[PDB]
Amino acid sequence: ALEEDAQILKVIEAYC
Amino acid sequence: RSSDVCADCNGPDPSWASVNRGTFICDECCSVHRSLGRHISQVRHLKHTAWPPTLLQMVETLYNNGANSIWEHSLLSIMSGRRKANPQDKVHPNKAEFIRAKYQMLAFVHRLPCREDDSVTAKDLSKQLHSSVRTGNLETCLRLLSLGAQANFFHPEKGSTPLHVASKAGQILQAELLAVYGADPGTQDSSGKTPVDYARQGGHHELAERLIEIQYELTDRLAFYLCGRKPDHKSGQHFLIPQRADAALDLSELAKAAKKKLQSLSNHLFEELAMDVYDEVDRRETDAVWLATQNHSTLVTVVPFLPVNPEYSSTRNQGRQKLARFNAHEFATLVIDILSDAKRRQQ
Ligand SMILES: [Zn+2]
Repeated sequence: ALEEDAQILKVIEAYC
Repeated sequence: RSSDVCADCNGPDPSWASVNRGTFICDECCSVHRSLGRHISQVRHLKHTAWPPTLLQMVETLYNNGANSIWEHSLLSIMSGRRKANPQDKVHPNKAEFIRAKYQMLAFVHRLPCREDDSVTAKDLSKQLHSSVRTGNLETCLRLLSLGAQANFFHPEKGSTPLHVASKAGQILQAELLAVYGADPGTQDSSGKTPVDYARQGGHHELAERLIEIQYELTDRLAFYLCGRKPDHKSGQHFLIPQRADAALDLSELAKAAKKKLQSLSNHLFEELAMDVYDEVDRRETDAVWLATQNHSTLVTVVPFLPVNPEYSSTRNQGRQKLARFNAHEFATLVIDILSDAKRRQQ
């Protein structure tokens, strides 16, 4: 999960 | 009969529903629901917006036929330390401790939901659902699901999901209940057909129209959040990409980089991101309904970001709560890019 969640978190940071 | 009172305190004239629980609740009890998070309770005001008729019909039918008796089974052995709240009880800690015991801890249910690794019981409960759904008993289906029946379960021998069955039977309230527990209108049976297909074949056309609304629920909600309109599904166009405000100016270089990063996610991760953005949308939306329904007293006396879902990692939850930091323009940009690529990914 963590490798998946970390990809999501980095997309979100890209939009902020 | 049951509609007259709060399911959690017996308070009169309730204004909210917990859709997955099939209960109507009052404002105070709702304010506690909103803190539990959508993975425990999904909240919607009853009178502030129109519902899909059949979604509201489902919740009200469920609550008037013993939904609350699943959640309060133990109470119905009556002890002094486990007492249901009363309308005049303080929100903290009286009503709150009770609500968290009702729904979070599942303190009063007849039997707890099986552990996820319980393949045999999960299968048995799920085959009961896949049969039960043909008939019109919503209470059995909520009961089964609360026990750990899976709504998107695929019958190994019959070759179909509960949603296929409900759809071929025209059981629209059943379809509605199942979709709440995340049944998928787009899943093919062994013969290659969707529950939408079984609906049309059965002459259940409103249900078919409804299934398609359910299919596109996520993107419809995102589009509405910016436009106050949704796609016209009967017309055949199923998305609606709102325009960005800065449309008269060239797209900035980090905006292009953000979207590149977004397109790089596998379909599985993308859909996960969209559920997260869905949840934040629902939060920002409910925030405003709250302020519009509450009296000046209750407000001037929950949480400023998505509640923690314990089944998520600390990383997933951090990203979900980071979404509350987004200002209107940032958030709108994420929502527009998620919408235009939900569309890309489906063509
Ligand atoms: Zn209440």
